[PDB]
Amino acid sequence: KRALPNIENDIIKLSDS
Amino acid sequence: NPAIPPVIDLEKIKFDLMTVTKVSLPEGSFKRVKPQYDEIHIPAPSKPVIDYELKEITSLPDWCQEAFPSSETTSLNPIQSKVFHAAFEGDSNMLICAPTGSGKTNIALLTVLKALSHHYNPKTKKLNLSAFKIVYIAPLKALVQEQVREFQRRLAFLGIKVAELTGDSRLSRKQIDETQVLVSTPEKWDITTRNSNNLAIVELVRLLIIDEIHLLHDDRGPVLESIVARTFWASKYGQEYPRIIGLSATLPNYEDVGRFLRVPKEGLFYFDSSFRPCPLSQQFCGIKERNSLKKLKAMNDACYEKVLESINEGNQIIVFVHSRKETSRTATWLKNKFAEENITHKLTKNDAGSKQILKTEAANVLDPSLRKLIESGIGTHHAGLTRSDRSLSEDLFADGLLQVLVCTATLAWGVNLPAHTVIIKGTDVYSPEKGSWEQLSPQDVLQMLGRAGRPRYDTFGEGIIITDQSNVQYYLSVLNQQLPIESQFVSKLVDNLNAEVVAGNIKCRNDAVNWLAYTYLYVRMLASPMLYKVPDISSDGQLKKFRESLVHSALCILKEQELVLYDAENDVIEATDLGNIASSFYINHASMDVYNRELDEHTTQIDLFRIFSMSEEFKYVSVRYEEKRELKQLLEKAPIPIREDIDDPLAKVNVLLQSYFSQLKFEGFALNSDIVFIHQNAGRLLRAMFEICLKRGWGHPTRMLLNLCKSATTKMWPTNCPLRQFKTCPVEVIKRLEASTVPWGDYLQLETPAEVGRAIRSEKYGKQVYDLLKRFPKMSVTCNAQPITRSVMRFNIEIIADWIWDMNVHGSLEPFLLMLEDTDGDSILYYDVLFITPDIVGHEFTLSFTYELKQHNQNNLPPNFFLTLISENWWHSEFEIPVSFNGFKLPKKFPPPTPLLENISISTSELGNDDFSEVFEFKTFNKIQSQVFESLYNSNDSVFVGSGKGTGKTAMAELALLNHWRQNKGRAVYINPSGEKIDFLLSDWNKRFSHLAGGKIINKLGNDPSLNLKLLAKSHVLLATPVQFELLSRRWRQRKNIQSLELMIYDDAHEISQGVYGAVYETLISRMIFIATQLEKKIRFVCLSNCLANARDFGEWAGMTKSNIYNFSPSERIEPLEINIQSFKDVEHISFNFSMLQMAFEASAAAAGNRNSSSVFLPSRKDCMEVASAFMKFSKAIEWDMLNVEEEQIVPYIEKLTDGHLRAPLKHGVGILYKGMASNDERIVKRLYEYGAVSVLLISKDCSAFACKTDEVIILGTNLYDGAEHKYMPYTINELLEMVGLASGNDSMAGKVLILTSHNMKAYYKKFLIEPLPTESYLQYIIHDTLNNEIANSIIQSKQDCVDWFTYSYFYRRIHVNPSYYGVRDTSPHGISVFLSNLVETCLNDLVESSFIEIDDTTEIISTLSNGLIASHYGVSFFTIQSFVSSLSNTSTLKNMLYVLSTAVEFESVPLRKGDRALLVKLSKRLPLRFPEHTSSGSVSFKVFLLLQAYFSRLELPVDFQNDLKDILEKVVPLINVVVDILSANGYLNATTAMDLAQMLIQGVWDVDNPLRQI
Amino acid sequence: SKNEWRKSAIANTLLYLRLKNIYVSADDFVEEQNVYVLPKNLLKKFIEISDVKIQVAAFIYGMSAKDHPKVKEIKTVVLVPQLGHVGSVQISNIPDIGDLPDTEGLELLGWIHTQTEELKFMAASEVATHSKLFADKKRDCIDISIFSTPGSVSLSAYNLTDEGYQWGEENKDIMNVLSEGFEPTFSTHAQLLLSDRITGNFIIPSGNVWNYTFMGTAFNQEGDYNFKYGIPLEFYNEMHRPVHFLQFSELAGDEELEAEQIDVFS
Repeated sequence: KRALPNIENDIIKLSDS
Repeated sequence: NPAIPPVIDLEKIKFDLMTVTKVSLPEGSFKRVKPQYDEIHIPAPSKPVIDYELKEITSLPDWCQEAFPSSETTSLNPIQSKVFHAAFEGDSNMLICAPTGSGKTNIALLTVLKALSHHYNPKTKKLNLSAFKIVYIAPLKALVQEQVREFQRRLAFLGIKVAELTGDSRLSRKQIDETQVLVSTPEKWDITTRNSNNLAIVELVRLLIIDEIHLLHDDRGPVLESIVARTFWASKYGQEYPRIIGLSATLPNYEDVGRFLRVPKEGLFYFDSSFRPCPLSQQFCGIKERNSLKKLKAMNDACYEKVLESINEGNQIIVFVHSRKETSRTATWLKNKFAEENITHKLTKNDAGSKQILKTEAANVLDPSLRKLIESGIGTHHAGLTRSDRSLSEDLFADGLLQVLVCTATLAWGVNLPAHTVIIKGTDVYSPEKGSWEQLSPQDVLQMLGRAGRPRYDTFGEGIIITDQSNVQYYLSVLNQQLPIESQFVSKLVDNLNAEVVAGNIKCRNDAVNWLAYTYLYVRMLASPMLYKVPDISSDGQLKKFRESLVHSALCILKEQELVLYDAENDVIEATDLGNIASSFYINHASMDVYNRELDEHTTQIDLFRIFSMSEEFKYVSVRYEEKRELKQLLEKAPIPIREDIDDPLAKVNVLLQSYFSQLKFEGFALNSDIVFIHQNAGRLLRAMFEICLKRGWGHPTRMLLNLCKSATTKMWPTNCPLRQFKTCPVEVIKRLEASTVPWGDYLQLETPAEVGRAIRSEKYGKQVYDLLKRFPKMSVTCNAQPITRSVMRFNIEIIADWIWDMNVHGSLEPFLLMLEDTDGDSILYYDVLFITPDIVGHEFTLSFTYELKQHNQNNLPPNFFLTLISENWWHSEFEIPVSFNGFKLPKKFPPPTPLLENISISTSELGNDDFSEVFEFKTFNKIQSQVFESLYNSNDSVFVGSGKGTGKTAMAELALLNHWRQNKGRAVYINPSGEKIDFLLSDWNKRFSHLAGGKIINKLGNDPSLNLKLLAKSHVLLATPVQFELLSRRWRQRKNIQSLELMIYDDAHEISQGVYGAVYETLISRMIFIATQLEKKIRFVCLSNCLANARDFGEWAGMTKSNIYNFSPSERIEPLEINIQSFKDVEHISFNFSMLQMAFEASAAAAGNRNSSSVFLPSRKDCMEVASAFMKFSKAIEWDMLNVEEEQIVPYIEKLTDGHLRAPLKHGVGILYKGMASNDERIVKRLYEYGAVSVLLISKDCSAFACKTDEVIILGTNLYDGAEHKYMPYTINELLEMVGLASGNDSMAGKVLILTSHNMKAYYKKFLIEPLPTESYLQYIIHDTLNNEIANSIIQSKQDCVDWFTYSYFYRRIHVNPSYYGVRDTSPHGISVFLSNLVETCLNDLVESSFIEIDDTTEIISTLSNGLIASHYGVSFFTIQSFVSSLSNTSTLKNMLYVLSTAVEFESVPLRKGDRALLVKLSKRLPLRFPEHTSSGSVSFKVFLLLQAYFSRLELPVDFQNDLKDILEKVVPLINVVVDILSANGYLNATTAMDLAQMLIQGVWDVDNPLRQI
Repeated sequence: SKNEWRKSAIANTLLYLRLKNIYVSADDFVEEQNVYVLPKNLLKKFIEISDVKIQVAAFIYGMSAKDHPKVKEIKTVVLVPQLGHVGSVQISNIPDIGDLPDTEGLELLGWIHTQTEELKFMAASEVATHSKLFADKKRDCIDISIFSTPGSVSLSAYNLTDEGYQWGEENKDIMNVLSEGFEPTFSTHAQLLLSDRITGNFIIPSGNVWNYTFMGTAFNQEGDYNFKYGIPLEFYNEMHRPVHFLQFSELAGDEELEAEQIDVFS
């Protein structure tokens, strides 16, 4: 069963156009 | 780096017998063989020669004389005088090996006293407390509690405290600071340091004394190895290491333990058996009898004969035994054995003189066997006896009545009762961990034989060991100093490795190799490579490639079991949430592997008891033949079914845990030892299982496991009555309630005490029961759903805790588990741990959060979710309530934003003037500006713009002004919520504009509304806030300068949603549209919002065409931007933690390392100071100090700086900015950052509008404390967008952002940074103010006009598209129009009741009254004047007026920080007036009341409080005038007292009978 | 002298596996006659909380959809106090739930229950318990019987004719003899649809206890009980059988323990 990582990190980008 | 180490088997490397070495006995040893048992005698060593002088107590320093009592000690110990010149004079490390005696308290005191003297100051009275603290480790609680009581009495004169660490649920954080010197076990201290949140207080520890370091050989040895390894593997946080003091037994590998503890050649001591205070002669009765009957006979005959010899010599005896029950048999067997030959002539020596003391004492004991024995002879001492009988038996032994005294293991540690001879009768002992009768361990034997030989009276001492012939060689090597202290770290390698990975110290294989260097295993592997299965010492050398292999093998086990993530090729390690549970709650890696697989969503209660039993802690547990007969009854007659048969080991652990909850007594010592082992481990193992199910979201296992956690602590089932938990409760009431089948909820709501007594049968025992029912915790929950988007759903909750807080039964912290569960109850949607405290109980408190619905629920909603609130401690204190979605209308998915035409560019030349071209600086407009330009500049249409920060939104307002001036339109107005931004624009517009046809003369407005009306006529352009202009525009019928306006520029029009000030902004926009529609005048409206979700309703409201609404996406920017959102578990109800603080510094250092400046955002000024001092550290450890120009340049700036606090931070290279402050300090700090002189810049949350701008930005913590509600409220979206907007992109690469936040807030921020948050109205809260205002100015004549008034607002638009948001049950157009009508009917009835208006029939007429006219004039809230009229009177004094003024609703915007209540109470006794009798101290009214007096008295207030005073003084002028008008309207001379108060506010002074002070 | 309930509670653990195989009859979809939509989440929980051997039953409420009037969507299952038997059950009266919120216009559709036997019709005790409840109140109610055998469940809705209400009125109690002209024809084959898009909820008694097998004489069939929205308890839950927990309470005080035996963690 897939255990999630501790200290969750969600990178977000604004590529535009 | 690509080279992967080999996957070696860790099970092979473990120790998993004596190899016939034959122990070298000392000289004078002899043997004597007998048919029953052999004997090996060794005489005691000789006393050593006096080669030195013992250091006197009086010769020590005068300040630490009382530490050693002169009557007791006289002089120092023989061994202590040798180590004094190393221990006391030297601050370096040391290890002292000696026999079990000495003065371990006194040796520790020398190291403690020198640690005190570093922070001691003879000029002061006592030493400095908060700078440091001490730690002391010791094997068991018995030895820990002894060292706490000793250190208290020893250090009594200093006033220093001492307390045992007990590992509470974050409860004893107040005492740990007050103590100063902690004492604990290895396991407690390991768990304390393992949790990385506690690393703030680890730097204060600068002395770690470790008692009995020879425990390294035992199964618990790796705990000590991890503690010492964790100490030296933590230097990057703080530079200063702590001192380590070792205390050992005289065994081999003592040099290796010194190198492990970093002990130099100076303080590496080893005193052999000769230096013991009372020399110990050994003896070993090796039993030959192999038969079981003859073995037990041989132990008795061997014990009897040695007891007989010691009495012939004339010596007292102690006889250790394996259990409580053997203690009684050994005493009575000796009594029967003596009865043949000697009888009671040898024992109880004398009659008449001696026996009279024995006779009177014999009656005192309560037990039957204890009374029978003590009269004749031979004592007894164990845990089974009461505390008095132990104290009775100990004292009479010291007097010397009883010669023999049979004892248990408890007598060795803590009791301290010396004797000449001692006998260990049988070395067999039951180990429930390994599930079999092991032999007695080395540390246990040495502690038992420590009791031998009285130092004062006896010249020498004797110690005997009765055991099997095979075990004689084992116990020879213990006493004769030939039992190697080896390392057992391979067994606990995987557990201790995972712990450091969770803490954040091991991110790769190289980190773990360096960590392993500081273990005791590493030293012993180098010393004995043959022993520890090392492949080749010559090839590896320093065991680098072996540790590479050991770490990799351990990490591969953690990878498969999913405690850590591990990419071996690239070589990177990361802890899982499952691993975090293993670390914190101290679980074995094998047990977590069982929990992860077995715990399904369908895990029933029967499965949970099985899964508990499958743990690795109960691996070696098994059933025996003698146990099966008793377990047969327990297994079949258990409450919860057990699937496993009696022969299965899992059935034994299962039934015994159930037995512990039922409180089943039984005789079997094997099982009664096993049940003790199970319930101790049960506390943390079930808690681990609970935390796994809570993370995964399995509601039914989670709720069941919470009861199993209660059962572990409380020793009871749910079906048992909750009154069992109360300590002082009648037994007759509890007994009877369990019999009668009555539901427990019925007993809570009994209001009167008479109903309780009759309901619970016993009336005499009642009344006390009525009190205890009110002490029991219960809560009134009410929840309301609120849809923002289709997917997102807000859940507003109000909670009223209803119980009287007794400090005895509760403590000071009652935790509750909040859970939002789905319709079934199986899935957990949202959860949070509430923490209730004495102050909040009784009062209501709000609570809100958001959850995103799934695709199943979005299309067709469920009927309801469930909101549960279960108490963690108390039984049957859960409160499920349904959160209804009955008739809920979800708002539809937002339409696509206005797509920018990529190939539409505009230049500055397209303006129709040469002077207009010079002002803009830049020569070409950006893509977003170029889109709006044509409709914005050339056309005079009302236009909307929705664009993110840093896209020339200020210049868009300026374009509207340029078109306005060339046409010569006339008067114009600019609006902006931020008062800071208005001050910037005024100075900028006066310079850059204000010379274009005429002069322009631009003005700012201010606090005084009379002067603002003059500034309206005086100016062409105005800048103002929503509050300033909305109040000025109220009487627009009379004021012709308001209606004559052509241009309105509403900047930050998104802020209409932001609370009451947003509703005022909405009212302003609605008013000018009402004026434009009614007076038929074309007034232009240029709204300049940020990116909204949908601007159709906004533009239609504002009076704009479909064409002129440019609502762009947040995706479209002039420069690229990349955001990073880091979550952390258990960080909801605090500002920020150490993991966030470190990751902020590392990100700031990484930004500075790439030649880019970086800013950091924090909650307040106090956070910036502490983070600044932390940033002066950290950067000390890493080679990166100051940077950016030399120290000669910064010194002249710092010397002429205003604030004293900013000298040290700005020197080391970290600028600070906070609200208020000197304009000198702002100018210096900003310009140093802009030039590139200072690297890092800490900024307060208050100064987000101060557009400093930078390459990278860091949001360290997204929480701020609110003193009114007493909650850490989260950052809003508009607050983050302000900080995110400052991140300007570089030419080489894009600008970065780092949001350090909690788990729950990531889902909100990630959603609403990409998608705009739907802009809703806040008009309904101020509906009393708006209607009353428009009634006062003769706009609203009848109540039909109130309905017509709504159609001009934004509230009327947004309530139709999203009715469920505003609490509309009937979502159909009829129900909405009914809700609008009932909103008026309810509001008008509130106004007419409080004498604001009056309604007369014979359509109606609604004339205004005195209170309504006062409210509309000064711009004060309906609720404020309502309170003022009720509170004020004909004889309300100056004191009453100041209190009534402070209770106003306008002061809710004044923030109450953490610890302001402590300052205000200290400030109040300086000030003259008193706060009213029955009113709360922790309140906003309290802060305003005192701060106004400090303003009159002119006290030097701090930087935070003087800024709060400025915010208070802004609202104070209209409110004092309201008090004057309320009094004079009724008609009192009393009004002139309020006029005297009005004078005091404008000049800032009391009426002191002295006109000269106001000058 | 038997402790035979223990095996059923163990067998109840695997009732989630029976929800893999779900069967519906669906003979001929008649447009003029009514059709009843049962949420899958109600069927999930109701089978999970029920017993493997002993019969478990409950009322059902709901209302018509906006599209069609005769499409009766089942909104709520209502568990009530009951004494379960093998192929039979003593159910309480039609519960008053007008005081609870969000209950405006809840049409009493009928009742839902488990069953040991598989049939094409309503059994003797099934028709009697239907007529005992729904004779005076509403004749056009339904009966969703669930045949739950190992590794599967089979649903079948039935509607009792006026001939059945006479026979149920005549033959009351456990058994007025073995039969008096019992017939398969008494129950008409009603339509039933299992949807997993629409969701439903549970209403339960205020005390939470609905299973009175171990409660005994506390079961009052004529009584008026209080109710609330909540997650229902399983058949052999802690609260339904408090007799086994109160076998040996003992009244034991605290114990000191040895110095080595004391907990290091504290």
